[PDB]
Amino acid sequence: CDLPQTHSLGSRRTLMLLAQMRKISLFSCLKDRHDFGFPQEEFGNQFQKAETIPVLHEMIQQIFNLFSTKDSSAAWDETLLDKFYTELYQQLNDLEACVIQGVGVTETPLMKEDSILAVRKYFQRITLYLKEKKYSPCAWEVVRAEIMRSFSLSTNLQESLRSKE
Amino acid sequence: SYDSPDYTDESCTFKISLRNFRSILSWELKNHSIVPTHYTLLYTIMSKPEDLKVVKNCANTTRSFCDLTDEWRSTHEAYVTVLEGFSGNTTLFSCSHNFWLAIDMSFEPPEFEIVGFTNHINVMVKFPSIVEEELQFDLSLVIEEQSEGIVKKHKPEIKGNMSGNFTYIIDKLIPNTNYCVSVYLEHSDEQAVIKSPLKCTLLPPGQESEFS
Repeated sequence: CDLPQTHSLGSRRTLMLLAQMRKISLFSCLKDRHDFGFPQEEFGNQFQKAETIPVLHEMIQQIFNLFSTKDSSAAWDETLLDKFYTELYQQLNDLEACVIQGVGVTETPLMKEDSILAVRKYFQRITLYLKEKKYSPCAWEVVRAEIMRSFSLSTNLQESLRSKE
Repeated sequence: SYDSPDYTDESCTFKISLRNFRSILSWELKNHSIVPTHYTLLYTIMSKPEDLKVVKNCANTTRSFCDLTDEWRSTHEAYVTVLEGFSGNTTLFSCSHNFWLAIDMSFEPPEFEIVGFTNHINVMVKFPSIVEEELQFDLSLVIEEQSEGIVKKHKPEIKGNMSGNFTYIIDKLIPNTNYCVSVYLEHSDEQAVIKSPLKCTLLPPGQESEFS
């Protein structure tokens, strides 16, 4: 379990992988774009120290499953996706480590499941978006954009230690 | 003559330069026929390409560079850059790019010095006078050590070492070693090798006459 805040290359690496798999700029897709409604409430609020770990773990599960589809594998770069799956698995192992050990990670009430359910629902909206746009390139960029914006600020609890007021 | 014709007009080359934690972006374009005398810069987050936020002062201006300070606060994302090349009364071209604040961060403007002693190197990088507690940047600084041809790199802890002058001492060397130091950073990978002007200092050359 990652108790001390020495260093972290997890999220850092994901920012690169998803950027390398990018096809075009978001401005080029100013048409088929919309807000997916990323719930920051069950991410940046309440959960701060390891409490969001179970959420992140199950969140990556959705990401992995979503990208591991035959659709995404043929839309993105299979070679880069390989690294994506590897890093995702690494992050999964890094996150569940605290869940396996007797650390206060799953001591939270039903609210811990609420965040997971919210994530699944949020991701489900993305599944419908892909179907509506018939898995078009512009749609993928928007999807990748949201997943990127959500995942980057997923570990935000251990990064945004600027304002304590 | 190969590939497609060279478009010596629609260049749309974007370059970002970090001048003391200040994000300054510049647009580079060529003037094949029409010469645009005014440009407008807009930006937004990649999350949702809708809120096209225009930059004050950098709108329909004669400047080729835009200096930001608190506009780019989404360090945990990549601000999309769109260039509106206005030519008189009509827009000529518009291109879009993206830059991750946790991948590039082209640093170079900060002044750096390197004093050479009898057997050690006294590196002194002058960074902006800012308290780390007031900032939230995730990046590591690497000091390149080119000692008499030997290309080495030192990446120490920047936790409270960037707020002022970075004092680094390189030892385990021999006399007469001209060393070139470069100040660059690393993020997710070492692909952000923003090598600054490699200054070469020569410490006391012990190449004198060999006696008993």
